[PDB]
Amino acid sequence: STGFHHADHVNYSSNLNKEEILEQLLLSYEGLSDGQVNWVCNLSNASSLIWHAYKSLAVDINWAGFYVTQASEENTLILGPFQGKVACQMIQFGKGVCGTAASTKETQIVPDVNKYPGHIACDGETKSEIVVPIISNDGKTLGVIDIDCLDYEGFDHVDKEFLEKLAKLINKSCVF
Amino acid sequence: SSTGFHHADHVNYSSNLNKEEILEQLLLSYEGLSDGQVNWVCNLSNASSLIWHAYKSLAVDINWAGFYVTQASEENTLILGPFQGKVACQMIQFGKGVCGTAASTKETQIVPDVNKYPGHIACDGETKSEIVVPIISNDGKTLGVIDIDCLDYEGFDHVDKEFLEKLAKLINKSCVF
Ligand SMILES: [Br-]
Ligand SMILES: [Br-]
Ligand SMILES: [Br-]
Ligand SMILES: [Br-]
Ligand SMILES: [Br-]
Ligand SMILES: [Br-]
Ligand SMILES: [Br-]
Ligand SMILES: [Br-]
Ligand SMILES: [Br-]
Repeated sequence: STGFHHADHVNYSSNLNKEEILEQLLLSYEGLSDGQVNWVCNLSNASSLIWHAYKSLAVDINWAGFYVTQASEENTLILGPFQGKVACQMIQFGKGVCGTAASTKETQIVPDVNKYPGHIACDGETKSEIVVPIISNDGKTLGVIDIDCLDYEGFDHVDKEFLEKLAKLINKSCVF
Repeated sequence: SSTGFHHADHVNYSSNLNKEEILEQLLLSYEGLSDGQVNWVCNLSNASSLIWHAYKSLAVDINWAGFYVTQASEENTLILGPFQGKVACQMIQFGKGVCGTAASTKETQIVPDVNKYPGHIACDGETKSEIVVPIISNDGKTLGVIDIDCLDYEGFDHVDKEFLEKLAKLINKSCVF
């Protein structure tokens, strides 16, 4: 018996710094997703990792989750696992921060969503947001990683760098 | 013409509402949130958030609220689905643990002390009590389970079972697994 439980992956002392917490998160995601390619499973645990990591970082986040490119027709993002309050069910590519990340295949960092044309708010209290797209081997958008913050300008290049790595791990470990 | 509401508002209500009001409001929110699509991931993800916040406001110290769904490839195995809480076990075999037994017996399991539960599979070592409600198909088979963990012993009772079994039926009719 290791003495550990799955839940233990989300322990981060206030004494750890940001680089460490995020490094541990990637490693935990790797350990937890090694066993199955089931994307719901891996993304669900992934959302918890992200949520808890950010709560430990003292970034006041209110949502941490994923939308996945709908299996049906013309690219639409459909709500996937998340930690946080009830969210919008579907987003068309090109619409809002998530839809913009999906059409551009690029990371979006929004310092104030009320000054962002076309913003699609799922939580009225969200002030800033970061969206990182999950790209497949053939370079198509598979879904996005989306984090909201209750304060303006909550995210920067460090979050983008970490999230982009996590998106790579996700594509290599999940089957959509 | 903005309604002035946001999706998140389904989980924004006073904790001064009594339990029957809160649970009845949850069933109504799930219905309105799931009307537009049969996608089960979307529907169970918002569901997990509804359940989590309802119990937080009822002042039950829960640590997990979520779902497991029967693996398509194998109808005797549960695969981790959407949830609110800490990282959890990825797969559970029918007949094993509280979740696996709710699935094999097709009966709600209300557990006051998880460590007195033979074969308990702890995803969170701090879980002390738990309730698992199986989601049943028209065909009468287990589609998955609704799973809630609590940090204190004796956190659940049959009113929870009654409302969660209604929710499970709404999930079956609203989702395509
Ligand atoms: Br849209
Ligand atoms: Br504007
Ligand atoms: Br694409
Ligand atoms: Br990759
Ligand atoms: Br209210
Ligand atoms: Br009651
Ligand atoms: Br098992
Ligand atoms: Br009681
Ligand atoms: Br009902």
